[PDB]
Amino acid sequence: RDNIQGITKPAIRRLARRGGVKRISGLIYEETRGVLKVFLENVIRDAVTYTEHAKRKTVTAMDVVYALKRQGRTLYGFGG
Amino acid sequence: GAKRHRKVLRDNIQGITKPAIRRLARRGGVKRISGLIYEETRGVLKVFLENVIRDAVTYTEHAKRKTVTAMDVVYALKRQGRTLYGFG
Amino acid sequence: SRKESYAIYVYKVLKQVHPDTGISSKAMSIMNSFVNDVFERIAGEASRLAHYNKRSTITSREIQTAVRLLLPGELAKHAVSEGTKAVTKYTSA
Amino acid sequence: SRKESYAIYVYKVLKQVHPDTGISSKAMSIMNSFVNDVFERIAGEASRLAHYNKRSTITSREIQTAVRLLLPGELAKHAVSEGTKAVTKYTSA
Amino acid sequence: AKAKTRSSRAGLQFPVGRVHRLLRKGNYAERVGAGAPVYLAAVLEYLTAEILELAGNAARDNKKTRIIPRHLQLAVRNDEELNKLLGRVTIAQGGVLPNIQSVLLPK
Amino acid sequence: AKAKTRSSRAGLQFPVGRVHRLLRKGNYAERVGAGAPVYLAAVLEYLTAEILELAGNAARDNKKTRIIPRHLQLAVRNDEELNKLLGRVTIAQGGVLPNIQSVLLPK
Amino acid sequence: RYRPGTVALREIRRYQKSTELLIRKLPFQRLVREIAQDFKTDLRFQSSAVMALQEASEAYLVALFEDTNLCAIHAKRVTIMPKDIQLARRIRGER
Amino acid sequence: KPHRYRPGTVALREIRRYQKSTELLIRKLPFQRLVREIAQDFKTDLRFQSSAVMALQEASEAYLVALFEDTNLCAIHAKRVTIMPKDIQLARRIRGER
DNA sequence: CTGGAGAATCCCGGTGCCGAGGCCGCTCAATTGGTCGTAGACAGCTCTAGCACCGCTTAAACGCACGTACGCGCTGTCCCCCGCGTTTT
Repeated sequence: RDNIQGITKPAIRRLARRGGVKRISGLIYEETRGVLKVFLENVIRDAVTYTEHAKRKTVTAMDVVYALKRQGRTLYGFGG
Repeated sequence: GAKRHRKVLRDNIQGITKPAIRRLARRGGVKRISGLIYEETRGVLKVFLENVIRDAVTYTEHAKRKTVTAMDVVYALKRQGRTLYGFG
Repeated sequence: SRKESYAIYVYKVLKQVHPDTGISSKAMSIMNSFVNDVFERIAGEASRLAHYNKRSTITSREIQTAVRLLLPGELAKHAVSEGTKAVTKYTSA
Repeated sequence: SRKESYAIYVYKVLKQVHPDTGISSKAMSIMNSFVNDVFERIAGEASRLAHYNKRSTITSREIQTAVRLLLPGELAKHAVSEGTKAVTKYTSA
Repeated sequence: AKAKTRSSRAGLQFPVGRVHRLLRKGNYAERVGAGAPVYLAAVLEYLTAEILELAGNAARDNKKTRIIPRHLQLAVRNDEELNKLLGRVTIAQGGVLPNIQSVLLPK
Repeated sequence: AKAKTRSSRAGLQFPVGRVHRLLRKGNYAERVGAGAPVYLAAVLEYLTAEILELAGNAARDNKKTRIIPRHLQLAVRNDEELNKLLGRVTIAQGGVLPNIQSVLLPK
Repeated sequence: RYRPGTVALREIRRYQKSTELLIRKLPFQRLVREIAQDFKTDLRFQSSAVMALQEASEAYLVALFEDTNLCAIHAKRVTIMPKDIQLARRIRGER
Repeated sequence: KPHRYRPGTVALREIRRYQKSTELLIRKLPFQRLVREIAQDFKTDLRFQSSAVMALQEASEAYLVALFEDTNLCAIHAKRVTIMPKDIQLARRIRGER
């Protein structure tokens, strides 16, 4: 239920500002919203695969760290 | 006379020739080419090369040899995450 | 010197799929090259998960999940069946 | 129960370079995470290294060599000497 | 009794005894399950056939009788699943999929 | 007699014994040379400080007495060789180096 | 009134030293749980896990923007357009 | 009058040729001495295997090849048909390789 | 529509050949029948954390005006790279 839209335009625009973008189109917002799903879906799919195999029903970040590395985005700061 | 020294101008890196470069580009699918590309390519290819070669040699001494092996360079490739099949 | 490889088994499977097709040697080497890779990538992945849950012995639970982790989509789906079928067949046999 | 980390050894070293500088816990977690990685990255290759020459015991040379695999150039030259010194200091006494 | 290979017992073709040794020396764990060498080994057969069957298909499309890396190159890179799988794999002598950009086509 | 910690007798800070245990429980190989844990440790402090004083300098520059994830980001991202090492690495509450391209600025 | 393109520079200047998130947590949190629903049902999240997720996502998003911006600039523009993303998305090879 | 092709028709023909071809495009003798040149700045006086000597080129090409087609993507998006180095460097930067 | 015309490409039948592929000895790894120590999943207990919701207030979203700057379509113009036939390399 449209939680993708919960990422507002200022939420989008702030990120591009921190990304350094001066001038933004209007079609950018939907493009972002679709693609970011791909980032999320891929991770969360694999992330839970840990949680299932680890025989839990609660999502640890330790799984999340495991996966993001497994994708290739190594992350520091959340336990291990 | 004075012909024993008339050709001393090898300087290997041009050995990758413009015809090949375009031949390379033609296989890649480029239709038309700037002339400064050829030289710029020479930079990109070389800077590529040693990084592996360094890593490729980096193995060799550790096993106390003096002859670089393909398997050695085979591992050299893997470390940067570009794997090759076909030389065992 | 002796060198052990996977050509004969690959040769057998080919004649399963294409009983008439031939094969080069270099491509066979590729196949040997390829098998060892996926052999490696699963196993260490299999190892570290047992590490993640701090276990000491690697079974199919370990193997299957990483196959789901390693193979994408339909291959993982289909191959797990391929794994699943053999395992029960082995335990029964 | 008791779970272990590296922050204390961090904090002596901090006081060795900056004897009067604080550090946040969010930072301290980062270092604990960071150090654990750098261990792991070399630790594997040196382990792999042993397999490559069919040898069967890890030494500092492999670590030495493994460091040469990761660390860039000038920094590698530093630590390898420091790796060289410590064992020399260790082995001497 | 009578010696019966595990691969036969699973009805498989791949040598599981080889790998259980290999897993044993592979230092992936200090102990190893018994069906794991089995479990993987069949899936090993799956992908080879999966690629080999593709390797057969392309091999026919130029009307040859023997499979080559160019065929292998074509097959995996024509397969979006395999290509996604083997994206960090480069193929020796495999060549490239023929593909010319739309804008390079002449008016 | 009176034991002397190995790290001390090498003149170092990091607990080499822990690593020696971790090495042995890390199953990288069945056996471990005696000087190896030492060697690996030696670099560990080096890099450990090597960055920390960089973070200290940044923490000095932002005129705070305590080092933070933002300090961790800036120094690492300002030094090039480290950045190469830490290229696939994300610092929570790390952020971005300030950068606006030249043409974006008004003339 | 300030002329257009001045606040943006100040906005850009503002955020690059800013460091905390730029996405609302509850709109973040809700979307995560919806997406996670699609693989297995009835999960349970550690705030760290979700928060760890969030750091990855924005950190993800921003870099692509810079790549996209570079794409836009190379087309001699200052206005990003989705094809710049797609051209960017292609070259990194996840496209 | 001479029968010259319109410029580019030849190139598209060429583009076709190599995309079915699979062989190397780099001459071996120039190639290996390049490596033999390079080795000196790491260790003096090594001794190369041809298999290794061969194996270099494939990576050498395959790398540069993937570079080209990405660089080709650049001018298209930049609304060109002739490649500029600014394209080439751009991808490597997009490849994050500087 | 249609190509004068040359040039390019594919296809049809021959050739040569050497490597893919079965055959042929041989050994050591994979398979079988034994033991014993420990790993590790599983009940029982513990309790932490995860979820549920409220209610309220304010930042933050949100839905508009307006204005101008930039995106883009277009057009001569100029010059660098494209086809080609020898001449080196």
